[PDB]
Order: sequence, then C-alpha cells, then structure tokens
Amino acid sequence: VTNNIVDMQVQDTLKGAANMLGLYLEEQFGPLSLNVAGNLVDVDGRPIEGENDYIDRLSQSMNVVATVFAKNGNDYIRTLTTIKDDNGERVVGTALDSSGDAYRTLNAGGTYFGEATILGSAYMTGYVPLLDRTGQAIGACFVGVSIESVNAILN
Ligand code: NA
Repeated sequence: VTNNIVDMQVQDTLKGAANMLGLYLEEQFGPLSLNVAGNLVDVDGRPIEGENDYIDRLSQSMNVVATVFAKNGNDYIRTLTTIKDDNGERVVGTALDSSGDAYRTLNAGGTYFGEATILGSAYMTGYVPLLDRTGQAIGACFVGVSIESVNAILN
C-alpha cells in the first residue's frame, strides 16, 4: 500500500513539476527562442545560460532535479540544470542520450514519463517539449527523482 502510494506520489510530483517548470520559464523569461548559435534566448536575444534562480527554486520546492534543454538539430543539450557532477559543477553542456526512448519521444513531439538513465544513474523522469512563439520545438523541460532517493523513502 505505502509502496504504491510512494510510486504514485513520485509520478504526481513529476507531472506537477514538469508543467510548473514550463510556467516558471514563462515567468522568468517569457517566450524563448534559439539564436543563430543554437543557444536559448529570451525575446531580447539575451541567452538564459547561468540564470538558474527559478529552476533552483522549483527543484527545492518540489524536491526534484530539473533540466532545461536546448534543441540543436535532433540533439538536446543541457542549458540549465540542477544535476551536478562529483566536483559539484552543474552538468551544463552534456546531451540527452540519443539511444534512449526519451530522446525519440521528444523528437516525435511527445512527452516522456518513466524511468531513464541520466549520466550513469537511474531516475524517474518527465521530459516535455519546449516550444517557441510559433509552436516550433526549441528544447525540452525535464524533472526527475533519482531511484536512490525513492528507495531511501521506501526504507
Ligand atoms: Na539508452
């Protein structure tokens, strides 16, 4: 019973947080676009990289990790993220695994909710397309909870 409750809580958290992230970006930046170099920019053409205040707040309040990807070609590059490597640096510049179903789902214009590996470890994830004012996909928003964190709750 409690295990199923925890699983449903994780899923509800991710559904809520994935849509909140899109709303947070709209509040922070307004509509986003890609510049010639393939970087996410606001209406003024100002790049968003390093402006992590809202995504950090979302991560803290919903207890998720979170990422905003830029779409370059069919690839998705982490632009804003709360995921960190062992040295404490945010994993900006890493890419979504091109062999995974989350990548295929996003390139097909869909959303992905399910388990996925990120940089070597397993997470429960939500990946949602990010669109510009014309409806064109310019990236993706992601929220996740590590399987390690889920197992810690269950124990
Ligand atoms: Na994979």
